[PDB]
Amino acid sequence: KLVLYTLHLSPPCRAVELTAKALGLELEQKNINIPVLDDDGTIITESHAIMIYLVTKYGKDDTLYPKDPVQQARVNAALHFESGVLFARMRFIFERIFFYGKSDIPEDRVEYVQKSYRLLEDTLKDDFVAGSKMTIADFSCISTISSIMGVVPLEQSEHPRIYEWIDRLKQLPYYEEANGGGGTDLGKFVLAKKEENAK
Amino acid sequence: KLVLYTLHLSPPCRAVELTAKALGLELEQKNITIPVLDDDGTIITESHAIMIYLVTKYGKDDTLYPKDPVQQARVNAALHFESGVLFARMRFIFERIFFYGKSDIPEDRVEYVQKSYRLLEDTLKDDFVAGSKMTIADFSCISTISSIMGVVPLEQSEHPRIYEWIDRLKQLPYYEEANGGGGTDLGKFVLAKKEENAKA
Repeated sequence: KLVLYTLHLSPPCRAVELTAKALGLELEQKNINIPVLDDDGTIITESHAIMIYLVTKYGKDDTLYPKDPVQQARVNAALHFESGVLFARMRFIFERIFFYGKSDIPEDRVEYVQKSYRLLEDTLKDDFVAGSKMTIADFSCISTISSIMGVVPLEQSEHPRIYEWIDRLKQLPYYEEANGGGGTDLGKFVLAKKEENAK
Repeated sequence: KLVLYTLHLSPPCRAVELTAKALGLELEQKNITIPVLDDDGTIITESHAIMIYLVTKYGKDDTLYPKDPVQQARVNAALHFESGVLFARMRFIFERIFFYGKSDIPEDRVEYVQKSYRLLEDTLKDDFVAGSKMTIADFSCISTISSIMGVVPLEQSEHPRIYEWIDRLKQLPYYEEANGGGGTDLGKFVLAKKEENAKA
């Protein structure tokens, strides 16, 4: 069976949890002593690689990660947008607060994230980030957005496509448990730590 | 035929060129979010997705991108290492110099890049980034490293594995044309731009 070494506050861990639930898989989650998957002794690391692996090994169809090279290319592109832009820019803010005891968020880092929101809005021409169907790229993207939006405000009037997209994902029965709670809490924890650092 | 809208200075563009050369493919490059591949009407975008697409369509074996889910997972992880860590941290530095007229590189961004160097050194337990065999993840990582190492010094004594891996890649007949020249020139262009910015 599938063991996940994980922290629920962690966005890439939640991206995997979302994936495991969409595949109908049960995850035994373990705290560290991320994410790291133990599939029967075989160790898989890095959230995107894990998600691809899980769909490849355990998907009964390929809707979450297509076999067709062209369709698959669009999901792959979206996965790298998440790692290269969405996650990278959030981490640029969070790390300074979490590990280096800083209390300020530099203005240009807020702006870098605000720009990533506009890029995301632009990609949401269809209902989901890689096209008309929901894929693991949506899981990767929402695990990050649901965390950072509690820190760098994501304006409803300026991002209608993103809120519709979030509302779609919130219609998944497993959304709140696999992702929503943890992402909301990660935002609150960043804000609490930011304030604590200044004391 | 394969058409690539591209800029040779761009790391993700060079990662694709290395891939095309390794597959024995010819590319028609057009000067322009890049690169964009036009494969007989089929439009693929984003370098990692292009690379996987090309190996999938035109690969004669699965060396560059394995069919084995576990091995493929190692390559996938290294690809996202390149996108989320190496490239992103390079961009945090270059954008400031290119678009905002800055001449300094903040100390924390330098260390951020040097930390990515340590992580890469750590992953090179075998000869290549995803193991003992060369893959498109090597092409992705080297396209970025060959550019940033000209700006944020990568010390030999502290990164022997990186210098060994680089020397291995330099043994590829197509390395210098597809990547080496453009990565070195991007680095020099960054330094030149940085100096110019400080001059009133």
